[PDB]
Amino acid sequence: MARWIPTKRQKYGVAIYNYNASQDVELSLQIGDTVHILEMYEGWYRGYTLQNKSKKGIFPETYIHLKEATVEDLGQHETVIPGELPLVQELTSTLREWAVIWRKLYVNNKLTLFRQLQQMTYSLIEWRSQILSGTLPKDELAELKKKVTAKIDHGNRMLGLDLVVRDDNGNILDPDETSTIALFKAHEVASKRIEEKIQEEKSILQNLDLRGQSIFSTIHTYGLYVNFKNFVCNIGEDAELFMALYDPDQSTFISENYLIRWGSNGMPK
Amino acid sequence: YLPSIINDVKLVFDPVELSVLFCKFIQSIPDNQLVRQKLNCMTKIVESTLFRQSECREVLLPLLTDQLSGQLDDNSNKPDHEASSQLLSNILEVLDRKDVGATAVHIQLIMERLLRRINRTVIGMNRQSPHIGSFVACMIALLQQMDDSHYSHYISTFKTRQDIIDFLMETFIMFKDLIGKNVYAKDWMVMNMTQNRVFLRAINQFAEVLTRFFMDQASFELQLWNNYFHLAVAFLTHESLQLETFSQAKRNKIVKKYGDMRKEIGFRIRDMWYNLGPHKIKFIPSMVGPILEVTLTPEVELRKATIPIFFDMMQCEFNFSGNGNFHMFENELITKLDQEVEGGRGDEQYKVLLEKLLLEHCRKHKYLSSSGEVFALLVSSLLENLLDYRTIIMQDESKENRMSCTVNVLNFYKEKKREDIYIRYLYKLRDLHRDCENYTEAAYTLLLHAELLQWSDKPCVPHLLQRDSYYVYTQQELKEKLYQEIISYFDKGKMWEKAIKLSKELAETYESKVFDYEGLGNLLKKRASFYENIIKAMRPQPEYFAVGYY
Amino acid sequence: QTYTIAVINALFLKAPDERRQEMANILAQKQLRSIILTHVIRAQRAINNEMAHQLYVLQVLTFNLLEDRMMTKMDPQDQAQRDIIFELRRIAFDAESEPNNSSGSMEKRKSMYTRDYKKLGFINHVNPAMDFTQTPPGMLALDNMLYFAKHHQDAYIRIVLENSSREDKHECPFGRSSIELTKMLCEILKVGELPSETCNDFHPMFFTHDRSFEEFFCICIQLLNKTWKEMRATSEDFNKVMQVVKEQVMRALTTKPSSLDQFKSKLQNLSYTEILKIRQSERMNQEDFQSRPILELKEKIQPEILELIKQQRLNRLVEGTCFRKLNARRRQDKFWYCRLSPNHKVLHYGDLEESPQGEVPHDSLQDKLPVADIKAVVTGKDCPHMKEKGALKQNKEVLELAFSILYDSNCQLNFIAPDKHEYCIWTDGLNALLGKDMMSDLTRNDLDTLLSMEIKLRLLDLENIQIPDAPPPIPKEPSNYDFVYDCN
Repeated sequence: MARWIPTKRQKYGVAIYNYNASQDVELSLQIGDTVHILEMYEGWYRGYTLQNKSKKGIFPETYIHLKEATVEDLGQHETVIPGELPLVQELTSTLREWAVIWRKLYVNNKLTLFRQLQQMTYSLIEWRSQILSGTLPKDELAELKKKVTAKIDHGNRMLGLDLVVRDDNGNILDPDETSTIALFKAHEVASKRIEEKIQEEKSILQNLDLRGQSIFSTIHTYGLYVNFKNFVCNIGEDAELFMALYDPDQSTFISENYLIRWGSNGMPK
Repeated sequence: YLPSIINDVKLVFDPVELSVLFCKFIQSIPDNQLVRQKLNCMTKIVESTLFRQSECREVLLPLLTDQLSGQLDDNSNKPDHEASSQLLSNILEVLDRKDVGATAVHIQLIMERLLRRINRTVIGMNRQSPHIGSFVACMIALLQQMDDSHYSHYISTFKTRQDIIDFLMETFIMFKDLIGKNVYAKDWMVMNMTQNRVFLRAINQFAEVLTRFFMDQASFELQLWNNYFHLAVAFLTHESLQLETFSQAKRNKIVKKYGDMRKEIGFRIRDMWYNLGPHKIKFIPSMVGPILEVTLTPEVELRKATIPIFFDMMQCEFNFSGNGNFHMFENELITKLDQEVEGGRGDEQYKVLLEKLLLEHCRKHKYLSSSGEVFALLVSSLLENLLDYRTIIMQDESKENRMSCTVNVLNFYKEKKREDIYIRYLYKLRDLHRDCENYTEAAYTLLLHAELLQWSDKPCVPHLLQRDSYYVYTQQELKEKLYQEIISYFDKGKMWEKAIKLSKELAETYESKVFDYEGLGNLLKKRASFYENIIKAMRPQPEYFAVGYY
Repeated sequence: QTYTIAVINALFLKAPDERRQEMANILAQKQLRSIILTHVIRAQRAINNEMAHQLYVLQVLTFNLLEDRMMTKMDPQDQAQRDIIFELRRIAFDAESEPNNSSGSMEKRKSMYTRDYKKLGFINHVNPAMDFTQTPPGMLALDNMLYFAKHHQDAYIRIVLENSSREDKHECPFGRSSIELTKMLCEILKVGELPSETCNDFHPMFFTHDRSFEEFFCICIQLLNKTWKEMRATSEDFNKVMQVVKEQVMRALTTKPSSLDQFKSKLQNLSYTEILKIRQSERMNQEDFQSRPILELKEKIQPEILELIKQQRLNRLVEGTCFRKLNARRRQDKFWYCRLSPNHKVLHYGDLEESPQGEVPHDSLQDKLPVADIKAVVTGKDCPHMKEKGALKQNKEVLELAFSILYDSNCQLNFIAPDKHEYCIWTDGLNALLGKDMMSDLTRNDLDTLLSMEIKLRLLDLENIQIPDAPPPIPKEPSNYDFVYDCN
């Protein structure tokens, strides 16, 4: 089907839904497929599926879904927030590979770790969704990105899958033959994350005191939540509440009080 | 804390002066003192004001090179290893950053005083306990950061020819140690393939230096290709199409970011070998074995490029088959094909492309091509037999079919009188019958194996031995051992006439050949026991059903 | 120890129940609970399946030693029980009840009844002991609250004065909570029920205390108050809220802890999500399918994924487990197995001694089932061998463990399983073995998620977009049918 004008802009699109089988290379193809729309036409554009960059189909612009995307994270801005398009695109890729592998994790009747894979999968889809809600400020995205790398490497470990690199902004950005030594540094620190992650998983896997120790040991700025509801007693006069802190051991007090005007019948003044 | 000032010293001072001042200071350390601490000092230095490279490089890197080279072999350096690795790490890491200025020559010097040095160091670190990976890193970074210009410049241009050949000994053996038993946990696919990349490039450069200084022009001392080709093959023998298959894009990944290394590796191999020229005859019986694992890689391109190499070596052997034949190639050729294709690595399209190329070769050359044609037919037969064999082997588990196919190929080999793999499969059969718990037929196989052997007191051949147990073994020792388990089978087979016959000849061989009268008595009294069993025991008559196949 | 414990059970089988309590007191004065606890409840060898039976039946001995005293009715005219509850709700309600009504009048007693049961949800305060005539459980609820008044006094009075603020429908009736909970937990445990020799699952978390179920009830009534405050539920849904809550408590029980403290941990762990978590996690499939695009494609996915499910069950069965031989109570080896051949046109089955390695692959005792000829699965009761049950030889739970495929065209392959999920396993395994539809609840249980996984991974391209059911209009293909740049 003639009249083909190419542009790299169009090489990456998807479909709205099932197709029709009217013609030969026009069969009722699947809903969401990153297809190779290499060239453009009046009524129907080319298509070379994700499953075969050579299988042919001349699909209509109408049935091209909301994707004129490219490898350029800049052009159509359906790559809404570039730079994080990397993280999310390999996020999708790894989720696809995880689904594939655990699909044959049935005879590996590891329903335990299988179900942790599903838990991580739901966690991952919702995390990515929040990222797509990229209205958030920068620190939240940073921390999310860090734990995303954590979970990805986690899964690749127990799944027997390869290590990723580049701690920041991409997990991959190393391959540029930047520095073999820096490459080793990243690999080693990440691997340390790996064994420390396995042992902290065994830690957080039976009891969860150590997590309290750690989280209260990073920063030590604490306050006391007086989660008061009601005073169960009755004095008859303006009984005044004075909480305070004292060490049974140091024989000395710690903080200062707060006056609370509680009323004369177990009610608040 | 002394270096902790240098960055701001520079801002109000002659950086060169500061550098040489630190040099004069540190060089004065009594070497019997505070080694790792002074190394840490050198690190804290090399981090800073070495960004101001263009003036202090030429005066520190000499000195720092000297200290590391002194650190090289002091025979007590095991904790020094980690610190020296940090120093190498950091010097190279700063030298590779792009905002430093012309550093090629300074590398060149670090090269010139540490290549074989750290190479020997890791050649010491071969124990898998320490931080090997650090030094492996420093190695690969040294040799990739540098340039071919440097090798050709002086690394190729070291001292006397014998010495440089010893250096090459060192490098290639240690590489071949690297390709096997990777020092990285194989999960570091990024890092692992990077290492493959850099090693490949280094091996290329060494290919040029070998070509340059070791052809027939250097007719002298020309073995190293043993080490070279072995290195090339062992390198070539991982990262195979299954590994890249594990995702569709996994293939595409290693292709895009690296290409497929195997192609160029094999190309270097083939044209290296072509340039070897009039001396390939020194290689056939050795190097046929290696070149199949490249021949058998599941790809098409280099396989097509490679196949002619067998023809080239066999026709070179025809230059030496002016006297005689090329069988002293094809025997071991066939043997190797047998081992590998039974290993589970062949392809039918492999033999198809084989056929095409071999037929090209035949339909080029004269009468020896007719010979090679009939031998190509032999090879074909061989293949499709192994192919059907294998495809049946591991699927049905129908021991009947397994026995049928293996004896089919045993019969074929018998026809082609290849006694060795013959024996191999005969023992496969005894194990197969054992797992079938069939004893008469297992004994029968054992016999037809044994009847090859004769009663000569000369241990004529060790080739007939299975590689399980051997000492001097005059053939009669093996024959009588065979008979021991054979008569054991015939016993447990509850069939006796053949057993008592074998007892007859075993007894006569004892009595008139070895005079081991205890064994005489043992076997003959057992023969008597078998006689009484013949009479006393019952023999059920198995019935014979005719099974047509249509 | 199996022998001796079953002899003890025998002593408990056909003795007058009062002498059951006499000998129970003998055991308690030797504290057989604790001595058994230290010896065999700490045995880490092959703990007998007969130990499974013994632990169950000893629990039942204790249970019936409570049953024979609980089924009878505590008369609501028991002036003795009037004094009993008088002092019990002294030591309970002595914060709203004066210490003076010990020397006080029955009139103050009735006033305290009406106030403290309008704060503990009872509808009548002229005949307060009406709710004491439904056994399960009757008196043992009063025993529960007695023993709690003895030991857990801190949280006890805390309950007493924490129910003392909500006079709306969020008020929780301790008396009515107690009766409801106690009877329905009795039923969940099936306390004091007849010998079921197929019950090989037991309750060590109560092999570790003498008033274990009493203190269990109190710790779970603190759980109760937590759950009431979890939903902030009214007393109109009192029955609704607490039925859901004890569904959750059944979940907590079925997690099967073997220690009291770990189950207290679980009392903490069961969040309000657990009340809705999985019970609504079955629904993401139907929200996915409510819109067409997921609904309208999924229907071609099943052969892939139903094939996966059935063939996974097949792969399970290829090794297969060891069923139990019918009524080998006379010291015959019960665990017979059946191997699914990798060819799957034949079966390999027989009975041997217990095999912790599972099945031994060997050409089994009788080693055939013609999958083509054998056709009909008598799913449960339809087995002619056990069609004669009345109600006593077989009850209406063994057929969820027992059934047959026919064989020989005449005879049945009677089946048994240790439990019922693997009953589902074997059922749909034999079900697929004929190319006929899957009939396991787990089948329709697990398609959802895997189907959900496939559809969610398939839609990775369709995030933050909108599609209707109506497809867009379709343009037309012009007749320039060859490309400018041809294919490839």
